[PDB]
Amino acid sequence: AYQKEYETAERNIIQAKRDAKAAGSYYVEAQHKLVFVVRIKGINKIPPK
Amino acid sequence: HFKEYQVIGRRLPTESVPEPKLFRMRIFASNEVIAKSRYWYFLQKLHKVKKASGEIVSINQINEAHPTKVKNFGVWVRYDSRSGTHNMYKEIRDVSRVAAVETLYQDMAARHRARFRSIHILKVAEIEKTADVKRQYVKQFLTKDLKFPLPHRVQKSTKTFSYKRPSTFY
Amino acid sequence: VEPVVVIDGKGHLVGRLASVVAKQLLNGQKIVVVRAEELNISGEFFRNKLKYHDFLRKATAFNKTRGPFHFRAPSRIFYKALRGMVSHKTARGKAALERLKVFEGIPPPYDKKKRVVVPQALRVLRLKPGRKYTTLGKLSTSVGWKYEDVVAKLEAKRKVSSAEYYAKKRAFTKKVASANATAAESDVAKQLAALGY
Amino acid sequence: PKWYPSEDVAALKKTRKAARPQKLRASLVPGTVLILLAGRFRGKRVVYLKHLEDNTLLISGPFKVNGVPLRRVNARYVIATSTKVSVEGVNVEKFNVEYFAKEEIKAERVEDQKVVDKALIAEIKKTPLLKQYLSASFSLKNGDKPHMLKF
Amino acid sequence: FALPRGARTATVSKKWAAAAVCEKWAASSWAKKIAQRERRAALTDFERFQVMVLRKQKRYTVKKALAK
Amino acid sequence: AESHRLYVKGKHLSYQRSKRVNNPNVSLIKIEGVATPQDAQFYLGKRIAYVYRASKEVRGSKIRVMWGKVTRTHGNSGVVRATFRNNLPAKTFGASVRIFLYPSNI
RNA sequence: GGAAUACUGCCAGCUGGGACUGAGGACUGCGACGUAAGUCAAGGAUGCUGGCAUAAUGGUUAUAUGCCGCCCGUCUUGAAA
RNA sequence: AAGCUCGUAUCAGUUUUAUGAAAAUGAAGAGCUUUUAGUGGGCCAUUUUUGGUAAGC
RNA sequence: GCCCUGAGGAUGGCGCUCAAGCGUGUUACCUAUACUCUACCGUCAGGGUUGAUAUGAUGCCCUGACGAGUAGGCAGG
Repeated sequence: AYQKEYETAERNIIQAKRDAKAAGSYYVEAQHKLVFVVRIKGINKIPPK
Repeated sequence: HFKEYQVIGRRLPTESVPEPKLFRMRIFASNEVIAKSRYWYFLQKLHKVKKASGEIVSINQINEAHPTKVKNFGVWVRYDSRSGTHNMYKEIRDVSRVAAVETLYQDMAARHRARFRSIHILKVAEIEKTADVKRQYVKQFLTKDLKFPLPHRVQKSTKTFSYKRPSTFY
Repeated sequence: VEPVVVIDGKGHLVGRLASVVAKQLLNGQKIVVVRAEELNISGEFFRNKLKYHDFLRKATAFNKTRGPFHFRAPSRIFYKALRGMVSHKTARGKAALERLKVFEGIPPPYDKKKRVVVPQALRVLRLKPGRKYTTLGKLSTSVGWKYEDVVAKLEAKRKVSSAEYYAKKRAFTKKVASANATAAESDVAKQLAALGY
Repeated sequence: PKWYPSEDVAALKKTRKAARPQKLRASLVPGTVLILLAGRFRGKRVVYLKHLEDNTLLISGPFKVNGVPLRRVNARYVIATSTKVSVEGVNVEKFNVEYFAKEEIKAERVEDQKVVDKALIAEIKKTPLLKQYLSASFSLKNGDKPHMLKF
Repeated sequence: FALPRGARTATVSKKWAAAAVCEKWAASSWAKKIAQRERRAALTDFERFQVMVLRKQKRYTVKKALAK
Repeated sequence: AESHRLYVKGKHLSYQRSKRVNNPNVSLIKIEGVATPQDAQFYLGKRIAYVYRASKEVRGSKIRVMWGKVTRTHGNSGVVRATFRNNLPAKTFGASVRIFLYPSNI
């Protein structure tokens, strides 16, 4: 069910983008909701805040 | 490698102002993130729109119509340096707009020491007919039946020792 | 690749040639440098002459002899240039330097043996066309070298009878090529041609 | 044995490692001419006949050609060449792991070598210069690049 | 070979076929050298032995011819 | 007959080292005829033997051999890292070494 | 008018070359193949081969050499000094 | 360091929100008596300054 | 934009000029006690253990993280 849901969601997104392109109206892309953050600097000389 | 992108923003439409001016411009960048950042910077500078109330309607990549056709490109560039900002115009004989803008950026970083941070691409246009080019170094390649040699070729050596005394003839 | 490599220093850059020779020495390769006087250095002659003076002007006060040593021979200059590129004052560096020999011209028996060149160190391959350059022999003569006349005199003799040796080799190769041609079109020759030979 | 363990020794846990048959490389095919790299017969061109159950290759000189008898050679210490010689006419099923056991040359071994040589000599002579090529040893020369040479 | 300035792919191919530059290229010693190098790189050990035997025979024949 | 070589001669440059620290456990070996890492990839896993003459005779011979293996490529000039059972004396810098074709895959 | 290719991202797609690790110690569990019996790459390696008692191999001293390492303790001054 | 009550709603070198008092992230190692060694040297450096003229100070 | 003037020593030296100098962009590679996986010592925390253990329950084991440091404190030798 989850695989089918993902496939349907991606197909719907692509179809909506294509329809918006064809209709000449701008597409309202969904706002991002998940982000992955990775530390880059070390554990020293970092300001307290 | 540079790429051409199109970005449009309409400052988060609010009540009584639906569908604002919808500022449109073409931005050359190596990736979508850099294109969006440059679009935001241009909006902040030239216009009064900032990312606080801004919105990216859509970002698209534009491919050159004829990637295998030689063209003469006229570029109007406004760049900032140690001195005050000033306008600049240059002519480039390239095949694609992306290559022309890349060569312009390389020349600016080489001659004027201006880098991508303080360079603005106002407009890129194609020169259709001859005698419209205003730069001699571009007219140089427009001469009919242009033939020239390549004296003193820098041949590459794959081994430290060569028992031939190579000649640079071409 | 070769137990000993003879490098023709004529028309070569001192810096690149010395660097490559030192690198090969550190790899355990024996190299012999010839025609040092013909070595070339980039830049106009006056700049090279001025550069030489400022390194010998530092003569030590208390002990000049035990201090800097100023050598005029082109081979000595090349060795000094290459010496700094090697980790001297150490056993590894000292052993490597033993594998290098520098001579003016081509003294025997090297005169009768094949010699090679370094493409990356050629003056006519690296320097931009039309740029000024300096000759090591002329600089050495200006700074005190007194053997340029004899070096040229006995190098001219080196070309003498070596032109004759090459003429004899050409005559022999004429007959060799004739024998190869008359031996062509045979079954063995046809098979060799088919097999890439 | 009847003797109970006189000291406490922990038994081994049930191991799970099946003895799958060797997955020989494609280049190694019966009848292919092989080149020995290490051993008493290093650098001696030999022929490939059969794959033994002990993950070793049964190779014959043949003995009458270069003196190499029926021997067991590891695959990893052999170079496989594109050249091949017919082997369907040579009987090799008799040889096995127990055949090479060592419990003044065994008479049966000599007879088997003679039979193999007789069977394979016709196939070797089927192509010109094949016997001479097998007899000649293999060695490297200046300018030879194994990573560039084709075998 | 002659070629109009800024010719397209079709015209370039047509002119290439008409000029028959390929035939001239093969006849030149440069293309022959390339082909010989490729063939040598494609040689096999048995082919190398055959080449050695043929070279020995050719050398014997040449030496017999020489000094006569 | 003329030649019995079945190995590719090489040179031992130096141990894997930084600007001021060296790791003798890893040795850098230069292989003749190798100029790029792709070419050196074929030599990975090949046995490396260093042959030298010893003053004393121990096993009826005056030659003592130290064995090793090729681990991975090093740099862009074809240099390949190698690890031996016992590290090299560090006096062999530039010494000739032998690389065999076994274990072979071709 | 029509496909192909470049680029991006996916493959619970396939398959070679190289290096280190073999940790646990009779079964208890999650799993796969198989109608079943049974098998398996499934909570950590097994089988075979070659060297050995005037052994295999290992240990100590200096020299042979790739690199690094300021002379120790207390006390001044925020430190070195 | 020992004791009691305990794991929470005891909190934050964080953010938003609210008023001009409600949520996000993380930690449940948090709360109250007794005493028990040592600790009141300062340097570097941004901003205020204490104000200014060759400068510092 | 670059160059010159414009006021016992060292880009470290060797040295270099389509640079091995300068500016920019892309790949190729080296490493620290830095980071990923695994072998081992110890500390902490949790857990299993007896109609007795196929080794002193102060025993025998499983799980996760951690390990810099002057005076001082605690613990084991």
